[PDB]
Amino acid sequence: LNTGAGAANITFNFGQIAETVILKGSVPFQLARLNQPMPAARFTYKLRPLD
Amino acid sequence: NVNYYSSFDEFIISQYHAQDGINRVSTCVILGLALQAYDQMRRALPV
Amino acid sequence: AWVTQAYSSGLSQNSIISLTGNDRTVADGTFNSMIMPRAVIANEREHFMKTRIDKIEHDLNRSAKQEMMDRQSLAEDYNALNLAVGQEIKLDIATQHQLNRLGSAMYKADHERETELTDLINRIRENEVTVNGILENQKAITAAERADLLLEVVASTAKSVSAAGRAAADGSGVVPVFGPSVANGIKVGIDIADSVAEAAIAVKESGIITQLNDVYHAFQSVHVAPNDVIKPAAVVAGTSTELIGNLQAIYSRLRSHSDIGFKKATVGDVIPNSYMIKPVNSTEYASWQLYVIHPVQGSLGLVVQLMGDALTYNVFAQYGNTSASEFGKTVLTGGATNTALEGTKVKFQTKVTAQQALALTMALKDAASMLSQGELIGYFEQYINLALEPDNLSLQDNMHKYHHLLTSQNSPIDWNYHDEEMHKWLDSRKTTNYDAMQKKDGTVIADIHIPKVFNDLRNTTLHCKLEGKQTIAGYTVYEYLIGPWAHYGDIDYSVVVDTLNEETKWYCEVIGIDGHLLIEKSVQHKPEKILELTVNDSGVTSFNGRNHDRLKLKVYVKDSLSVKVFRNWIGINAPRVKTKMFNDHIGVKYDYSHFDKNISPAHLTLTDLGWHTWDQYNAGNWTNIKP
Amino acid sequence: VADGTFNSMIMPRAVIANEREHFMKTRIDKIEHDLNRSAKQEMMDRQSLAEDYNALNLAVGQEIKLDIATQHQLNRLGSAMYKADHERETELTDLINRIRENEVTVNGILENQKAITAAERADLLLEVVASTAKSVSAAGRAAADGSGVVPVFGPSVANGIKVGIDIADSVAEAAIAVKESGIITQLNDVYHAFQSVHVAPNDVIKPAAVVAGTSTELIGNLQAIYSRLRSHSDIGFKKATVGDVIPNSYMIKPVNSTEYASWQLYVIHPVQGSLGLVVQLMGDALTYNVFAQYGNTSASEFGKTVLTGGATNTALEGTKVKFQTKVTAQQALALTMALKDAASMLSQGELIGYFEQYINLALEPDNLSLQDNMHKYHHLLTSQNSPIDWNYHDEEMHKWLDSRKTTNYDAMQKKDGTVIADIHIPKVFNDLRNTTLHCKLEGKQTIAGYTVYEYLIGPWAHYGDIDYSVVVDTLNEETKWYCEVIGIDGHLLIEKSVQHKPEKILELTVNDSGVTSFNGRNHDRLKLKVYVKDSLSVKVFRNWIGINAPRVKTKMFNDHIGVKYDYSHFDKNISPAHLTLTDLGWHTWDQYNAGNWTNIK
Amino acid sequence: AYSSGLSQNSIISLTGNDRTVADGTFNSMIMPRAVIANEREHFMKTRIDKIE
Amino acid sequence: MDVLSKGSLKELLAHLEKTPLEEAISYRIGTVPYQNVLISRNEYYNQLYPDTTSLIDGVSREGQRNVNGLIMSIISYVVSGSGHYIPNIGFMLLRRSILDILTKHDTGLVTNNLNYGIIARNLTVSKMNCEQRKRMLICFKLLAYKDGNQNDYEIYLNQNIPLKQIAPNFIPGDMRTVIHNQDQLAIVGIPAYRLTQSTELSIRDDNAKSYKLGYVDWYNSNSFLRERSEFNLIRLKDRDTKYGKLNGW
Amino acid sequence: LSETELRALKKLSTT
Amino acid sequence: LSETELRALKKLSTT
Amino acid sequence: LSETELRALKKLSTT
Repeated sequence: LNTGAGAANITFNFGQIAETVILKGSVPFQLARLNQPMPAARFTYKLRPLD
Repeated sequence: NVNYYSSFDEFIISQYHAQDGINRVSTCVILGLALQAYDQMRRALPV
Repeated sequence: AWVTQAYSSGLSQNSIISLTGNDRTVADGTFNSMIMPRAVIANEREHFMKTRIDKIEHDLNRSAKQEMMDRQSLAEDYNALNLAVGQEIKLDIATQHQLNRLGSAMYKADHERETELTDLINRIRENEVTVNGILENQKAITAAERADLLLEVVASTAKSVSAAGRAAADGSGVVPVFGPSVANGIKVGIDIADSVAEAAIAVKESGIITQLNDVYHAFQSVHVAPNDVIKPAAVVAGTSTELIGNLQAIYSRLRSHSDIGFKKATVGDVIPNSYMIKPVNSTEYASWQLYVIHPVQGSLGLVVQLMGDALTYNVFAQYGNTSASEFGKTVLTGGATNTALEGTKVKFQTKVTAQQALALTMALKDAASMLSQGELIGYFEQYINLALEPDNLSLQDNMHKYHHLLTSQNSPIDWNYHDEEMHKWLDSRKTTNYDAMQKKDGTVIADIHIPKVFNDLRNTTLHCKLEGKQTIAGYTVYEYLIGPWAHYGDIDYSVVVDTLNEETKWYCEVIGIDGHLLIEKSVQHKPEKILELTVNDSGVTSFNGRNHDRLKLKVYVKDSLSVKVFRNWIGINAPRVKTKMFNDHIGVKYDYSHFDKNISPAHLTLTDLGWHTWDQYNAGNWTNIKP
Repeated sequence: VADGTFNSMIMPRAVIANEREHFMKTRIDKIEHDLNRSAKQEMMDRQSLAEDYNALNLAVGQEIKLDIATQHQLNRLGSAMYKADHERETELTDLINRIRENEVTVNGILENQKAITAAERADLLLEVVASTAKSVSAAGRAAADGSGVVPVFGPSVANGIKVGIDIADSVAEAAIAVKESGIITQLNDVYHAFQSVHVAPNDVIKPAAVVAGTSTELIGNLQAIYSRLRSHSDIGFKKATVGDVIPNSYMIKPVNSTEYASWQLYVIHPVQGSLGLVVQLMGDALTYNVFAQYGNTSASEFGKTVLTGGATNTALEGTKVKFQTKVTAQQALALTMALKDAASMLSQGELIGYFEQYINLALEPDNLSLQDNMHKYHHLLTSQNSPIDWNYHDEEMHKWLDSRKTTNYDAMQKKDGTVIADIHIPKVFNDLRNTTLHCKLEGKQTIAGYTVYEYLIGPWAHYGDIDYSVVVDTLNEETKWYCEVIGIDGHLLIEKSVQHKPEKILELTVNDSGVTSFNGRNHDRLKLKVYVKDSLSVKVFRNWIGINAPRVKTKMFNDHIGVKYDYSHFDKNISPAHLTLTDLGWHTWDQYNAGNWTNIK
Repeated sequence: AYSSGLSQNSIISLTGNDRTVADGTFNSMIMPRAVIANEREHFMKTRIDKIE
Repeated sequence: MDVLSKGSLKELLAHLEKTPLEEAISYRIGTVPYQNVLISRNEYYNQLYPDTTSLIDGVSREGQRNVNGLIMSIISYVVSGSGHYIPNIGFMLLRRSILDILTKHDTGLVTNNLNYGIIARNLTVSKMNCEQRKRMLICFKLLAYKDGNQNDYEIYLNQNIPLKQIAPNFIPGDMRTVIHNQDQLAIVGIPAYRLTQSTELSIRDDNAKSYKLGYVDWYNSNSFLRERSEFNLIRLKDRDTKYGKLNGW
Repeated sequence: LSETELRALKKLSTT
Repeated sequence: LSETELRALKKLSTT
Repeated sequence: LSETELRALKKLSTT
């Protein structure tokens, strides 16, 4: 939950051991790797934790 | 989109008095022999 | 889906040959695919862009800033005409100023077309022997080629007959009225709640109702050049007399329809607009398009349905639409047309009359199987939206034969009954609207929004700004063709001249078949009541002992800026004469050859003024009385 | 069944790659601009404008001299852009008023009918509210377009102006005068690559009413969209102000395009906006990248990427074809998202044709599903849940431009004198709404011989103190002209008789929120009406007390919903021919009788 | 019957070896048109010059 | 059914040379393609099973009256067993063989402007199987070498990698390439698995199964030619000989 | 030059 | 403004 | 008519 002035950035660390992680959200959201441009809002993401 | 004629005599002459009349008449003659076969067959076998 | 054998006869049964062959496929980038017609209504790019060009032409010729600046002067001039109560035009009313703007622009284009027809008739009569030679000798050639030969053998001053040539030589007063430009930035919806104060009326007098706004936004005028009319006239003419009769017959019909178009705005009802219905899926296996044409300048509409390769049409009356359906009763049938088809609706403005649209529809229905679907749609949409004649010469010839038939006395549509009935429907609608508005709001408010002054286009007392390009010895001549008249009664003509000089003398002459009048005046910035006429039931006038159907009024003035001619009927709602036909026009004959004669004000003398006949003058020098 | 000929006749056409299709367009825009704005008229009226500006009492360092070539060129560009933007705001305010009148029917339309297309819903709403313009098609918008809303044409404004005047080591008065007459080569290059875009309220109602369910939501969306558009236009004028050459859009195509392996690259550089778009079409795959026009410390024009949609290679080798976009960055992004989603069921020709037509001619695609998705994405990009945080980017664009202005002037002040730098890079031309500007009002309403000229006061994107003045030219030697300012509580009538000279009417103060206190009530905008007999020209001037007034944060959807202001009172008029002395002042509506806002009664 | 002998660069056509363009391609969209033979183009091109 | 039984490039090309063009077209009006329909599949469901009509089903469908429609009907006949409804083509074209239409300039048909992208899209290629795709690529290759568009054919294959992987390798003018080819192009045949008399949900699968069960009936009927039993009864013209080659190849 | 502008210009110069 | 019209109005004003 | 023209003409006429 965000109660500040503007949009915030949350860092997720899933480790390096798991093969795939699937992220689903209640509402569409944006996720991207560190120091990379953000994409349009989607519902589900598939990620490799070693990324 | 076709015309109707009272007889084959009017039909064959009208096509003759038209552009490419010679080619038209050749087709109309074949239709005539076909119509003659149709008359004999249908009179023999009414449906 | 078809191949032909080499070294075979090139003749084919069909007279109209499609650019795409029987295979119905044209390789893109070839010459045949380049000369194919383009869909203007269906294509969004071409329809969007076409409106841009038409808007530019209207704005370049008529400027909104200029019209608003001349409102004050026009109001003063219209007040200078001392008109009986219940007959004055008060330009301070917002609604009355609007109808004058539409009427003035529409009348000027119609008036200019009549002038061009008059010179054309003069040139044809001058070369009777050679005109009759061309008409009789050549009959197998195309109508366009015959029209070119006729315009070459005469001093037509406009030799080109193509659409590009017609647009190249066209005056500023001919360009059609573009409705949306007139109604731009104009107040709508003044709310005065139970206030009869003089200030409350003044602000309400300054606005218009929303119904008038819709009418203007769906208004476009049609004016047919005499060069386009010559092809239907010369397609079956055997003599110059027959050809002149056809030319006058067509313009009489165009005269009546143009008057009807203006009355639609005056009545106080929303005029419908033409539209096209296309299927939702652009890449559809089964293709169908529907065109519903609602000509504002006319009395009969047309619905054209093209289902696959089959073309069907229906002509319907634009009067009597009491029910919820827009279409009235159908007068001519050409198949079954379904107006309930669901799809995208695209609105367009036609630039051809109902007769011309109907003429092409019959021609396309004759050649439904010979032409491909793209050619049928392209030719139809080009003519309706651009007034562009098809490139297919064989198709063009068939259209003009049908155009002649719908105009001639053997027409399947009896136009006089429908034109008369539309007039009765319009006046009944105006009466119903006025009394309906009389109950809802006050009688003063009703007169503000729906005025009873205007009525028909030529019944209404309108002004025609004149343009002068010929100057002789410092005196510029301004021309104005008096007549013909569609109504009978007493009619007055006035002239207003503004010039830079503090004092000046300007001369006005009126040419008949016998001689001129030679009035001389010196007043400025005020109408002068130049000449007064009376018109018979048949539309003829006994001017100085001779029956006349039209006169030429010429105004000479030095260092002038603007010359305006005003016109007003004595009684409101002058009754209309019967529209002339081919028989009426060839029954009687008048000579307009005398209209080109002009005088030199600089060399005029006192004894020269007055009514003088041609015998008094010598050969040439129509200014000096001594022979 | 069909032959397939009609389908090829209605296919979209490439209007950028086709050189025949680029020449034809450029001619029409040039013709449209010259008809409405003439170079002869503007140049001849230069002296009249110069005396009007000077007659306004402006402190030193805060006054403009149109005797300078650069100051004059900047003003005509500013006046043209402001007039078109101002006209759109009046149209929007009128549209909001009609919707509020018929909120009951509008609410029913927004709720009951949801299966119809965006265009169909807009047409039903326009018909119900009885708006002046009832057409949503491209042709209808073009037909019902005022003279002032025509986009400004770059090369036309820059035509026939002296460039590159050389005086050497001279401080003489005459040499200064000849130096000021010319313009620098940089400003000529900027004007040759400048074209403006002003979107109509009818075009905005489709995105606004695609998901709305209440009249308040529809009104709020309309206000939110136009807040973004005005901020982007303000950035556009500031870009030409600083001493930098603006980049201009181009398309890269293969030198010898193959039939089956052809690729297209589009680089959109909206002059009115803080972000750009790069779109690549290889095969049936579309990839887009949204970059930031600020920064760009390196030689490459593109800044950091703020939104990714794939990998776009901007280093491709091919022919370069140049164009100016008639759509905003939001509209271009909205279409490229819909095209990406619907790339499978569209052909190569449809993908290229639909994209080029929208960017170059502001033509929406004829596909119904494509249009619905485009407007749904347009609403998302301008809402509070947008993938792009606009307020951050517009703010960063402002700071970047001011920094460039300072370093460009300081670089020149070293190379030539202070006077030479000042005449080439003015400090009084910062921002479109910050600058002192004039509005040539037009009038088509005449009440009892008095022509009415309407003007919209605000809304304000800057805070401080503002001053408004009128210049009235009338054919008569002596006249009496009135100015009426309408608020919510009541209207204020003043009477003047001075002619051919600016006269201050209103002193206003606006706070951080952008809301002024007009006679004890908070207002966000006011209406000014001027009544003159036989007027020839009426101009309204605006200026801020301090130079470069600080900015006011742009308002989003929730800001517009929170505060509601009534605009119904802007419609009523007065009749000056029936005015009286006792009726001349600030009076409220409860004083007046019903329907007569002229006499106190 | 004139042999200039001037050196000329080789031209690569948009149509290809078949010497005819493929339907619904980028090449067919950028092919040159005939502005004289087509009446719609020629009738227009008169209008713009008159307006200018 | 006969066309779908060919398992090699030699047999398929030999059959196309013998058969005329009238077999490729159909004289039944059928319905229109690309239409969402509800069909009845009662062995599986009580409700109506949704599906979409296409040009690849074995049922005759109305087709466009142009060269594009004619080529789509020929490829549909090869990959599905039935063609479309394009009438009034002309007896001159209908007498000629399918191969002659595809790879001979003497017929008079002009096919240079044809684009392989839309043809593959219209003749839905995302719904074809491996054998169907191979036959379509054969027709594209034959057409390309007819109009000298070999370069365009290669570029189209290079754009679509999966098509390149399964593209048959043969030069349309050389008979040695046809002999050496060992692709399997049979869509119907004697099944190693257990083929039952049951319905399938999709329109394409149901029609394909009908052809498969029909071939089994024809294989065991008296119209089939058992070479091991009556090889001496065939005429010498139609007897299998290694020297035999296609005309003009 | 308009009619109204000419009329008022002449009136101003004369009177 | 046209040249003739400017000359004409200047003549009116002076004389 | 322009603003600068009108101001010049009024100056000429009134003087």
